[PDB]
Formats: sequence, C-alpha cells, structure tokens
Amino acid sequence: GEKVKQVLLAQAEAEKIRKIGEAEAAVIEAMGKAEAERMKLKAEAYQKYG
Amino acid sequence: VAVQEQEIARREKELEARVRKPAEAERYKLERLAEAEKSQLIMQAEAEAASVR
Repeated sequence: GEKVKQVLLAQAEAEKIRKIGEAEAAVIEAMGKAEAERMKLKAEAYQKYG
Repeated sequence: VAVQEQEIARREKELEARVRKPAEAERYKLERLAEAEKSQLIMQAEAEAASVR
C-alpha cells in the first residue's frame, strides 16, 4: 500500500515536469521567431538612416 | 491443557478478523485512492501545460 502509492504519485510528478517542459519549449521557440522578426525589421529600417 | 489446546484455534480466527482482514482492507483502500490522486495530478498537469503554451 505504501509502495504502489509512492510509485503512482512519483509518476504524476514526472508527468507534470515533462508536460510543463514541452509547453515551455514551444513558447521559447515561438518567442524567438517573433523576436528575430523585430531584429530583422529594425535592421532593414535602420540600414536606410541618413 | 485441553482448554488452551482450543485457545490456539480461537486466536487463529480472532487474529484473522482483528489483525489480517482490516490490514488487507486498508491496502485496497490505499491502492484505489492512489489511482485517484494520480489521475487528478496528471489532469492538472495537462491543464497547467495547456495554460502555459
């Protein structure tokens, strides 16, 4: 009763870390692509400054 | 002596009902209650993950 309980809840902790890790990776990736568009557009505009 | 030769057969039944049966009932309770705690935490994990993404 102690063993099966501890094992089942340890799997829940591991499932949480994995799910949160994947969600975070998707956000970091998307945010990088958006930030790169700022850098590119800012550069393509600044390059024309008199 | 004959009286205590029957006290053996007595404790062998009393201990089954007092000691063994409830410990066995506790094991089944712990196991099916653990599945529920796990089920709630995996569903909550998925909710927190979706809310972050």
